[PDB]
Amino acid sequence: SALDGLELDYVRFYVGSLDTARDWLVRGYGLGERPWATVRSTEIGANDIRFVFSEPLVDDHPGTAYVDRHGDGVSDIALRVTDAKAAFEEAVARGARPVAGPSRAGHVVTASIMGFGDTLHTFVEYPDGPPAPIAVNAEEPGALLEIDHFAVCVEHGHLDATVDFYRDVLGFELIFAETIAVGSQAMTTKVVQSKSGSVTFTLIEPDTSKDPGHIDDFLKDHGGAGVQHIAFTSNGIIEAVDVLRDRGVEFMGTPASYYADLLQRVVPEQYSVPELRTQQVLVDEDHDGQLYQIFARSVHPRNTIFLELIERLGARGFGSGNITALYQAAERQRD
Ligand SMILES: [Cl-]
Ligand SMILES: [Cl-]
Ligand SMILES: [Fe+3]
Repeated sequence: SALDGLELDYVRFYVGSLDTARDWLVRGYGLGERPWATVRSTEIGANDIRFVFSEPLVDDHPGTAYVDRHGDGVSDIALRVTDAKAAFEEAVARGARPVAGPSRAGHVVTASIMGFGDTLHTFVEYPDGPPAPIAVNAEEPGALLEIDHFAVCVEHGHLDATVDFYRDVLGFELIFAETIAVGSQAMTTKVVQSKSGSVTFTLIEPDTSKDPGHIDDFLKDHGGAGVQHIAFTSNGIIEAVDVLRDRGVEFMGTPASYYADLLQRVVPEQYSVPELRTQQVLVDEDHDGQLYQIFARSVHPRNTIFLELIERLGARGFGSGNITALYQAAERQRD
């Protein structure tokens, strides 16, 4: 019940240097910045996007154990609740494994449980509402408005246990389920979403009966399950990719063949094929509308986590055509 209304809050990274995040998102993507003797932290984001980047200042800190194992990565996906203690006690009664019991600081009551791999979920309760946006330009074309979802690579044979956790413990709903096969490789994608609709996790499981792919590379190079990419809803995906490209952001490629045969599959209503081809944006549709997605290259030293831009017209979930296309694009840039 305290869990029923949970909303996506901040995404905490552990990083070796706060300036790697600054150079990446602030200087590259144009996000704003808003900055315990064991951790140095800064906040980066805009509108509804809120990242906390923390670099440990001592070896005896969880962030040092993280960066050693994974490098820079997502270590905690915080969930805003109206009551952090009540949400904690309910989730633990449901099976959740506690990481930190409820404690109050100044403007937050927090309680952390474990999530996929070694990534935490902190329940966070604010006294007067969530912090204000770091920067605001929601009405600007190409603006990055919110985090639409997260992609999570899981070890083979751990997908259904991950799904059961978020559904049984956290009450998420299953909104997508398909096994994707491309060439001699295959995967299983199951997307779970909070009843509030703001917390969406696409769970990806490699198919070990096939040949290995970039899913298998991530799991091996990251060091287990973790966030593969983070998707930013964009106030117009053609303009968001255009501006980012002018700032030095490199995106994954999609051959011209994709756009030559596109109108026999879908007729994009918002954009033209030349626009889509130029920016390398992928389009799909379902019963309610169309969906546009694109992946940015990973700038991570291990080539693991990367970023996605998405714009929804009527499409409220995920399409199998974009999922298949987005796999190929990621498979072409790394494995
Ligand atoms: Cl709250
Ligand atoms: Cl990256
Ligand atoms: Fe995605």
